Order: sequence, then structure tokens, then C-alpha cells
Amino acid sequence: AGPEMVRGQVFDVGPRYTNLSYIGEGAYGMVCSAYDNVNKVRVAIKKISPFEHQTYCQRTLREIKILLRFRHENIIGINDIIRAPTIEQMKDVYIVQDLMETDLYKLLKTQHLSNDHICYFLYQILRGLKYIHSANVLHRDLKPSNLLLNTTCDLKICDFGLARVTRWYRAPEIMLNTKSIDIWSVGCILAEMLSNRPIFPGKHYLDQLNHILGILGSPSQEDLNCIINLKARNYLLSLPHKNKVPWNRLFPNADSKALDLLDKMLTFNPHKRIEVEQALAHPYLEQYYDPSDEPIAEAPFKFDMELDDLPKEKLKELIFEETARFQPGY
Ligand SMILES: O=C1c2cc(-c3ccnc(NC4CCOCC4)n3)cn2CCCN1[C@H](CO)c1cccc(Cl)c1
Repeated sequence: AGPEMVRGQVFDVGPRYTNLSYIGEGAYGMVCSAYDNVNKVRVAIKKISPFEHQTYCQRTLREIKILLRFRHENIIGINDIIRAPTIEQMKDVYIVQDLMETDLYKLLKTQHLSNDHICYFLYQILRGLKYIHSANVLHRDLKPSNLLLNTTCDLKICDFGLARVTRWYRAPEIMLNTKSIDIWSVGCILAEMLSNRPIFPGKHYLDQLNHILGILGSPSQEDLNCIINLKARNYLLSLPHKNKVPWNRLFPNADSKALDLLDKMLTFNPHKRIEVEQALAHPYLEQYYDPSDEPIAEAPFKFDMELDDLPKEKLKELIFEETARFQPGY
């Protein structure tokens, strides 16, 4: 037989996983769907090739430990991990996850969402985020392609590769210098569900700022009273005045409760931005909000080691150890 190959990438995941097809990619790897001949369903297999770069090694170890600890309906998990039987041979890691049918990015390219569906998707994003944040974890890269959907509108957040204890979805703080950065991203996603287009599609860093200011209007002095990059501050002060554009002009036929929540998520000042529990409790989400049925994590997630300080080789060792429990005869 042999090991299978997909678009230039070896996928050494047989014999349990076969019939592979491309379904996505990342900076240092690729995702395929595959047939699992044990559970008799198709799965997703995420191949990661990180070991040349320390940063990639850090993220890979964070992603694995986070996801193996988390357990939540609106969060992608890990069912299996494949890697070589010896550390000298381990060049790749294969993370096996539940297969989802599509993502919100694709959905928004092809479909108009009803207000009820927007409401329901927003609720599930926030319910999952509430769990994440309750563990004192930040996702940091929420965007429509990281929101997976199955046939029945169940939603799951994926790609925890940037999790810690994308320009269009990037909060102003990030560019002008916390859980509030995920809230900003969710705001951008809500706006995108409302109009089927990204609200702040900047082509570069400066242009991103101009797009935000183009809607929010010139920042107040309180908005600028904070630690801020000098270049950014000087740049913003060099700009002419910008008027605030009212949400109901940008989104003429949107539910007014949806816009009220949007306004609170897309607040320039992170300290004034709505937090996830308040967002779930907002009137827009009344029909789904159910604090009886919104799990939080038992304890805040913490790492025992300073991953930032460790050399690649030590991290690779840790990855080898973390993944050992999935090896046969363990
Ligand atoms: O982590 C995922 C991922 C995994 C999945 C996933 C998981 C389960 N099912 C389905 N179904 C598909 C069916 C067709 O339509 C789209 C959804 N997708 C999606 N993503 C999002 C994009 C790919 N990356 C990340 C980058 O962000 C990544 C991957 C590999 C290496 C590296 Cl370095 C990073």
C-alpha cells in the first residue's frame, strides 16, 4: 500500500485513517478529512510541522494541552494524536478532531442569514467563549473561518494554535500597544453576519486604523489616555476629524437590539467594552440565553513551565511526552 499524499504533503496516518481529502491549511501545515475505520465516520486530521521554529513549537504544545483539558460543545476537541514512535523521527504531529461540514466564512460567501440564525450563531460563539474565558484563556484569532458548522447549525470554535493564558478582526489595542480582544473579534463577526462583508477590511496596519476610525469616528481623549505606541499616537493626531457613523446607517435593516450589542462590542476603549457574560445576557440573545446550560471551566488554566524561555529541543521533548498517552501499548 503506502503512506498517502495530499497536495505535496505526506500524511502518514494509515492504517486507521484513509481516503484523504484536502479541507484546509495553516502557516505550517494542512488539514484533511479522512475515513476512520474504527469509529466508522470521517474525521478531520490536522497535520502540524512546527519543530524548525521555537514559536511554532510553543503554540503546538499550548494548543494540545489546552484542547485536551477543555471539554465543551462549542469548542473543537482532540480525539487522537499521531506522531513517530521515536523523537528523532518526529517531524510532524497529526491532531485528529471531529469533522465539521463547513465554516462561517464559506457560509457568508454564499448565504443570507436570517436574524434568528445570526442570533443563534452569535449565541453559540459567546457560549463557547464564556467557557474559554472562564479558564482565563484567550483565543486571539476568532474569525469566520475558525467558526465551524455542521449540518444542523451546531457551531464549534477551532484553531487554538494562538491561544494563551488576523488583521480584519484585530482589536485597536493590539495595534495601539486581555479577554477584550476576543470580544472585539466577535463584534467584527456579528457585523459581518449582518451584511455578508467584513466591517473593517484594511489592507495594512495603518489602513486598518483608518477603517475603524471611519466608522467609530475620531477617538476621544479618554480613548487616547492609555499606554500607546508613540508612532501610532502621533499618526492618529496627524489625522483630520472623522465623524461617527451611526450603526443603523451602516446596517439599515438590522435588528435594533443586535446593533445595540454590536455597539458595545465594537467599543474603541477595551475597558468600556462589554464582557462575555454581559454579552450573553444582552436582550438580543434573550431567546437563547440560559445560564443553567452554559458550563464554565472548573479552574483557571495555567502552565507549569515558562514556554517562552525553552529551546526548540526541550519543547519537542515536551510535545513527545504530551502525545505519548495516544501511542499503542502506553
Ligand atoms: O486548525 C485549523 C482548522 C481545522 C479545521 C477543521 C476541523 C474540523 N472540521 C473541519 N471541517 C472543514 C470542512 C470544509 O469546510 C471547512 C471546515 N475543519 C478548520 N481549521 C481552520 C483552518 C485550518 N486550521 C489552522 C489554521 O487556522 C491550521 C491547520 C493546519 C496547520 C496549522 Cl499551523 C494551522
